[PDB]
Amino acid sequence: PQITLWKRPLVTIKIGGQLKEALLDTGADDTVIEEMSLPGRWKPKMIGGIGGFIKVRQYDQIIIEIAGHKAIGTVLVGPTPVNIIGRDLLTQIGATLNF
Amino acid sequence: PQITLWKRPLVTIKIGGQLKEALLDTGADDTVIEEMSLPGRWKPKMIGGIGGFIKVRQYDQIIIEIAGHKAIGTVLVGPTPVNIIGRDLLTQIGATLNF
Ligand SMILES: COc1ccc(S(=O)(=O)N(C[C@H]2CCC(=O)N2)C[C@@H](O)[C@H](Cc2ccccc2)NC(=O)O[C@@H]2C[C@@H]3CCO[C@@H]3C2)cc1
Ligand SMILES: [Cl-]
Ligand SMILES: [Cl-]
Ligand code: NA
Repeated sequence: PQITLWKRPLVTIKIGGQLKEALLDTGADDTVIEEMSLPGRWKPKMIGGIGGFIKVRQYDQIIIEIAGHKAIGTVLVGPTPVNIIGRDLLTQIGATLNF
Repeated sequence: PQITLWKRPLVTIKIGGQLKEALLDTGADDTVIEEMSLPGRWKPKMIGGIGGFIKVRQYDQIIIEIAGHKAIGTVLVGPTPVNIIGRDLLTQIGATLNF
């Protein structure tokens, strides 16, 4: 698809067996999801942006289905105000910005 | 152009006759620039990012070039870690997300 940007580019994702709504975000290095359980090992991380930093749990090699496309990558889990699909997974589905 | 996302989608902008670097950010509703001087009056705005809410100065109808494309519109000035071009101005330069 071609997604215009008149509105927030929200898509449905499946992660950890759960459906969630998430923002396709070229300005995010990594994927950041609201509190949820994920399997396997993790390590703490601090990520920052407008308003400062939050503490997240970094899970690697997590499978996500993004608007019908499967991808594997890093997911950060923490108190994010919106679920964000970042560049680490956008690349895997071949997403580009065009103008 | 067609911009892949393996690295940050940074472009050159021109505002106030000055060249600056900015991030093309589909996850940003608004355009937010680091502290600079702009003409005219400003109005207050609060925006909420990953770490919480901040106060910014809103300047309207500002001429800005983005990657060689002219836009005219609202610019928020405040303590952002990086200059971000949000959907307000991405729509003006005809940007879309594609996969
Ligand atoms: C390491 O991975 C990440 C680190 C930080 C972020 S972020 O959410 O802080 N952010 C990074 C951007 C902003 C600074 C920078 O260098 N890159 C992703 C953004 O797209 C973010 C994504 C976002 C975070 C929180 C709420 C809504 C969207 N949007 C955002 O801050 O937009 C600002 C806030 C206002 C709300 C929406 O638009 C308005 C303008 C995401 C993943
Ligand atoms: Cl960060
Ligand atoms: Cl590619
Ligand atoms: Na893992």
